[PDB]
Amino acid sequence: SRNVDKANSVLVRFQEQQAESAGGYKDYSRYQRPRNVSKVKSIKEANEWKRQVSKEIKQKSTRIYDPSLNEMQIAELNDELNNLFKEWKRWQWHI
Amino acid sequence: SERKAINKYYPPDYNPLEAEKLSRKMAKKLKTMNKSHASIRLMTPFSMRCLECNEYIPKSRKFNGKKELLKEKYLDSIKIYRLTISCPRCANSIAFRTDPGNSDYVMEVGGVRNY
RNA sequence: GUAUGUAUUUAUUUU
RNA sequence: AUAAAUUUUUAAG
RNA sequence: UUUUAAGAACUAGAUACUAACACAUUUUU
RNA sequence: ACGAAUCUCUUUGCCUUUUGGCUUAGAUCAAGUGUAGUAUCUGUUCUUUGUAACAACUAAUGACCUCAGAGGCUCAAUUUGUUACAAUACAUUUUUUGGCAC
RNA sequence: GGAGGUCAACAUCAAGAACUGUGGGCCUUUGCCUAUAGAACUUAUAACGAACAUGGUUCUUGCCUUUUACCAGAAC
Ligand SMILES: [Mg+2]
Ligand SMILES: [Mg+2]
Ligand SMILES: [Zn+2]
Repeated sequence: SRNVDKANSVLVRFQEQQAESAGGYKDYSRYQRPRNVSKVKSIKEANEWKRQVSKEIKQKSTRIYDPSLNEMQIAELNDELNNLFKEWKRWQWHI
Repeated sequence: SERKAINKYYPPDYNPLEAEKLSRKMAKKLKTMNKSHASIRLMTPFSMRCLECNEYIPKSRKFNGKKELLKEKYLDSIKIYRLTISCPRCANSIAFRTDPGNSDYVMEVGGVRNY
């Protein structure tokens, strides 16, 4: 079974739930948006959520200019860009 | 660290059902567990013809491919799945359906079957 | 006998 | 008038 | 600007991933 | 007239992007299974006193002065307390537990 | 100077049944013959250990898909 199963097991999670309470781990490479901006919390945190966006801005930004030729594909990817960049705007606005 | 491993060291406290609750809360926030999607390595039973580069998946070929639980449920209750496969020559996704009533597959979106 | 691989730059080097 | 007694498990592929 | 997810409580019960391994299957009605 | 040089084409020679391994041809061309290993989830409900009067208080920019950025000065309704009034009880002669109806 | 030490270093401990030194004669130092002095420790149902482990190579097997890990005999 692919490690997708093995990384999500209880014995993996529980130590993360201890590291949140005992220290400064818990990533932000895991969770998603969180959907709403104004519901985010103290600045030292949204700081990391923001880079957790800019990185994808860089990946797909590089993924723009590529000759690989799928124009419909780069169209939807282009819209995805605009969406994310708007999110970046939102995270800045909250800060 | 043996492939067949009988025991796993646990922390000295570890209320197991408590970890089931807290982990059950944790299950919502993660990106992977919630993907609604799936990835499976599989074969092509009925062969293929690509509708983009007209490439032929000749009979049965390994693929890293993607399984999805379909919102349909055959009859009152039977599961029905939809699989996707990328073409080797071009970037194109072709899909399946599994008919439980008629054992054979029926397919859509990007490929045609040879007769 | 549960592959494997690529990328993951935050702190701004003198005109 | 017979006293005759073998073994035993782990990893990797 | 836009947007709604997160927390508490309750329920009954089985399902996914892997195939590298072995495939005379034989045979009594 | 031949000697000499450049350009073009044809033939011969060289051959130029000219098959880079071994094992049972490496094995097989299936309405079919066994066996071994690893890991846990889906639904519902709930949550996200009024009026009036009196008194007190409420960051940024520019300019000037002083000291070695700080200090001072000037410039483009809300809260609290007190007082008064009104609102939040019951059936036996003057009002609302009828002496009305035909 | 005596007794000791859960102190050290350096020698020696498997062989013609076997050690070492010395005197004399022959060959030409070695070696052979003869004479003499001293021999701790270990050895005859053979050995320093009145005890008892593992490893390497090579063969023979035993388990038996293959390699580590192994089964039980031998030689070095
Ligand atoms: Mg392998
Ligand atoms: Mg091998
Ligand atoms: Zn194609």
